[PDB]
Amino acid sequence: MNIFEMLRIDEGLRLKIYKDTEGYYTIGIGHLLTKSPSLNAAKSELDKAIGRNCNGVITKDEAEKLFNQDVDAAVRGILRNAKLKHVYDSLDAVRRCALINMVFQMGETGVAGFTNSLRMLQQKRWDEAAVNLAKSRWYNQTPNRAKRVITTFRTGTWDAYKNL
Repeated sequence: MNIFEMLRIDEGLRLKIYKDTEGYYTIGIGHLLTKSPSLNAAKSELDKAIGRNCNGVITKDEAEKLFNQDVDAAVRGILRNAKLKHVYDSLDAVRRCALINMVFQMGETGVAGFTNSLRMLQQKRWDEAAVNLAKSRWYNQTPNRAKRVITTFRTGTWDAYKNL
């Protein structure tokens, strides 16, 4: 398993504009288009993103393109963020994937707000940190996903995704 396989399990694949768990306009593999309520604003962003007139729908190919950019941006974001980079560099390969997943879903800013858990992950207090991450809006809103990410940080293995 790798970051891409992991995220594609968590996000799914949709070739037509759809709404987030949050009600936001998205397409592809978890690519948010706009937080705005108009499908029209969403369509506009989509064509902007792809470089063609999509009319709300893209090919697999385009979805994968967006996905590659999004993963790259996530990693780059981690590396540029002081807070983030420190934890990242401290982690093993599997756990690094769990931090990337969080950043992909919630953004740099969002993850950097998990101050206490980040501290615990740095210290390698896996069990403590798993308990602390669960105390969040994130876990309450998308529990099955948060819990896969969480077991990932807890164990350092891919077991949560083997099922899936």
